[PDB]
Amino acid sequence: DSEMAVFGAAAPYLRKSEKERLEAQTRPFDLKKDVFVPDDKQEFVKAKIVSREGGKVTAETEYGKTVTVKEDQVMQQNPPKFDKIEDMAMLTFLHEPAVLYNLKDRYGSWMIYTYSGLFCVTVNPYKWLPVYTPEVVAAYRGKKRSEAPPHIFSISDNAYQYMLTDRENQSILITGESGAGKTVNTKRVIQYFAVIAAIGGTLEDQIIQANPALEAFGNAKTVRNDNSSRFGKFIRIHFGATGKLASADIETYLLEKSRVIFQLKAERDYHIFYQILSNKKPELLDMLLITNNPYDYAFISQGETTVASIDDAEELMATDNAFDVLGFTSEEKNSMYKLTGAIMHFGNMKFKLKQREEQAEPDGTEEADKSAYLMGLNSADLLKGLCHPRVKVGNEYVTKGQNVQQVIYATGALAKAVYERMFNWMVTRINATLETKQPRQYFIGVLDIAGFEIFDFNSFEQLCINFTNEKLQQFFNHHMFVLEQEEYKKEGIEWTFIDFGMDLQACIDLIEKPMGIMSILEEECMFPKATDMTFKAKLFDNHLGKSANFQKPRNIKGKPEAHFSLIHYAGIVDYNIIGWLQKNKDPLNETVVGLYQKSSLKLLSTLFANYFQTVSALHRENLNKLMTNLRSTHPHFVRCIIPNETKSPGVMDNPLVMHQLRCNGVLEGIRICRKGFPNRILYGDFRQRYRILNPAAIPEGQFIDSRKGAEKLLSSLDIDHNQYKFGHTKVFFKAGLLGLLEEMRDERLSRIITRIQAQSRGVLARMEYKKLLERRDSLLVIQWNIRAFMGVKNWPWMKLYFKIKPLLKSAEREKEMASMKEEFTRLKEALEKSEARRKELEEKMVSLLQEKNDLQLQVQAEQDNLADAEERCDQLIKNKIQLEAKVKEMNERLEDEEEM
Amino acid sequence: ADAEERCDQLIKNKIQLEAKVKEMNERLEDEEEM
Ligand SMILES: Nc1ncnc2c1ncn2[C@@H]1O[C@H](COP(=O)(O)OP(=O)(O)O)[C@@H](O)[C@H]1O
Ligand SMILES: CC(C)n1c(=O)cc(N[C@@H](C)c2ccccc2)[nH]c1=O
Ligand SMILES: [Mg+2]
Repeated sequence: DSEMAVFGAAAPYLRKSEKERLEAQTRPFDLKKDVFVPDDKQEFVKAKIVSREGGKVTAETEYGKTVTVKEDQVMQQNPPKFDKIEDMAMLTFLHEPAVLYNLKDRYGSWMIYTYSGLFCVTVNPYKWLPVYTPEVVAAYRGKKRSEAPPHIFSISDNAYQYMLTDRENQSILITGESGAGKTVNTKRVIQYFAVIAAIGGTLEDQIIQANPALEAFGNAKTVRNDNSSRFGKFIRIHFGATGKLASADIETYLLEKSRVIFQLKAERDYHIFYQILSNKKPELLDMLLITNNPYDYAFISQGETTVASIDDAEELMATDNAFDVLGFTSEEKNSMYKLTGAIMHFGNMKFKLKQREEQAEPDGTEEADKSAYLMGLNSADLLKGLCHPRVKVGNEYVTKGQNVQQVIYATGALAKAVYERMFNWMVTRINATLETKQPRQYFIGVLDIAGFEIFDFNSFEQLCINFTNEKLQQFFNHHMFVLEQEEYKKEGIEWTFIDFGMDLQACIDLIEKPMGIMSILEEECMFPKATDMTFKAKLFDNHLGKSANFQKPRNIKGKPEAHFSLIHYAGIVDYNIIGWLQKNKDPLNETVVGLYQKSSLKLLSTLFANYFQTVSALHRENLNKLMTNLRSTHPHFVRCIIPNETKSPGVMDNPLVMHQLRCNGVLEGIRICRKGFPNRILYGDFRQRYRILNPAAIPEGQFIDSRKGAEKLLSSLDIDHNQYKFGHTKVFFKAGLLGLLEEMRDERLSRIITRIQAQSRGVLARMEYKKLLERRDSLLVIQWNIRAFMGVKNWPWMKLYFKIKPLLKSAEREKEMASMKEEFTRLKEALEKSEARRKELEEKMVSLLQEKNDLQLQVQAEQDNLADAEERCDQLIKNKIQLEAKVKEMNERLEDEEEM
Repeated sequence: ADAEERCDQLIKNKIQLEAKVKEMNERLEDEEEM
């Protein structure tokens, strides 16, 4: 149409044309004959029925195959009007393939976005499509979901509208497999709010750049994606009462610290490493005094280090610019690159065993003094601390000699813990900017907390990342199917609860519970005598045959040294248990970190200042905070779908996408959006809002009950009486009635308020153009006085005029009166405003401080109970390991005595 | 809730572990008698 031109050149990638709709109507089609049939290489395919054979069907396919099909495996083609629809809820015949071919015909035309009722499903284009042009964002401004073509920008507008209407916090929950676009879609949602506030900036830019700067440290090319991030992130975007952008808050859950020193074949270390090595800037290369060739540094160099798709010279330029805009000082940016460099050098330190003491001494002293020079330690006390760490025994410290293998492992642990703390500090500095100190009333939380991933080799953070997403999809299950459906029964609607069966809470409890995998790894890593093999024994014993998601591995590809596999929501992920306990505890040589605390490098001290609380437990508590923070928000979900393994753009593999829609439970979200009631409004808020539909049903001044008035008004609309229901405090609408009431409200308002707006445009234009007339008048007296000014200074008499009048009485008295009135007016206003503010604000402050101390006492009660539980568990687990050893020897002794 | 369930499962496991050592030390004494 004429209006779609606002979408510009992106329009062919957003909406099937009207000429295509008429063309579709020209298509030979028959509701009685056009059906889908299932197949191997394509999950579903278009076909035409040729015969009906009782409880059997035969049909022939678009690509010429013929197959016998059963009724439950055959399902209607929707008529050409409905094919490729914008919103899958509007489908006439609802089934999995109509979802697939709505996707495949849209994505076949590079229309990537579709809704599945209330929310969006996105199938990934590896091509950079124009659907994200910043002038396409403006086309979503206020364009409600029933009018707009599907896009992520529609969800962002919907969240901003529900924010302003319900006066409640919102959220946008971007989800999917790895490589689907969660990081880019997050960057687009943030771009949405940034450019929306940009037409109506420091925070606006900072929220966008807060992604790539954290990416370059956070992210590494993996086998599954060239730009897969390795840390969970939760953002809150805070808006003021006037709806403008106010603040933002970046919370990050766990960096994949293990990657810093170890990469499998075909995967990189974190991008910051190679982009500093592969460098356009020699100064970065020599200030680290690192070699330009990546290969000689053992820890980063293993795996694969050059990639088909990344201009690391520019990705370094990009990370540099991201810290420039985020306002990290040059000394901070350089120090964190120095720390990355030192973690590179730290693997190059060579240690040799003494001929008789089995103690590590450095032969490769050049690498150790290079490292110490960067971290601001000394070569000798660094080497002495590493080889001879100090441990406390009573009040005095004792010195222990380290093995060459265990000093290598300790240097790895120092590299990891310096990297991970440097990342969390960088986040804390981002959260220390990103604050324009403006008063806050609403926030919209955008989440990208992991891609699901399978590599051939998965480790501690591949458990963390897959689990952390797992919880976000179970949050989808709970919000759409539990929280939404319970509300209907609570309101007393004649509604029957339907079980969608989509539940995975057993597998989150499998990880999260005090008997889960992460609970085991935290209870085990306290014992200094624990080892990965017994961790494997206890881990298998606690879950095998006790969890539906825990199963023994097959190890068909060999490698059965120590494996387990966990069926996270989107499929298999196999895990390698090797090294996990050291990774969970992350024990640092206390002399070496005490020397770090003592460093000349202000960052390294700040990182280590103020060095039971394992990495598992800290991550866990952050993610539990996440869900508690998120339940106080109104969520919209975004399902990002990967189309194909091989990065082939525009190609769309049906088995991978359909399996993703299966694991994301999107078809159920269609069912519940069509069958259920997508929108409810409080009786007071709606009666007042849309009474405009029939003011004779709700006269002003006269007493009206909101429930009884709502009953009369809706009976007066003459709409199908089955499309609404009455609750105790909320009105209930179907999606057909909601949309019809929404549009009738918009039109009734349009007829009244456009007249009112015409008057408002009248006053706005009149008053502003009057101001332009006043500023014209001031311009006129300016140019007149400038003409007077030239006329005066070229006039020879000016010598009297200029000098005498400052001396004369007018400058003595008129200026005095001007200052007197200025001071008295400012006196009056400043006095009243400051007294008002203080009197109100002191009583508010004391009320909040009292509530702060009450909750503080609550925290004190918590810390008391947790300390009791800690001492109880510590004594129970220490006595278990002692007695368990005693029973092992008792049994072996009795076996010996029976053998006698 | 985490700390209480942790203590509760440690006590239950200790109960079963006590039953284990009860049977073991009994059988060791029986072997010493025989
Ligand atoms: N809608 C899209 N448009 C353009 N490129 C995309 C889109 N979705 C994914 N990609 C590409 O796929 C890769 C992964 O995107 P990303 O947002 O990082 O997802 P993930 O974080 O799951 O890897 C990137 O190279 C990105 O450019
Ligand atoms: C309970 C929940 C699903 N819900 C609703 O059911 C309706 C909401 N808002 C109504 C008031 C609205 C309609 C149209 C534009 C803005 C707001 N919000 C909501 O959050
Ligand atoms: Mg990502």
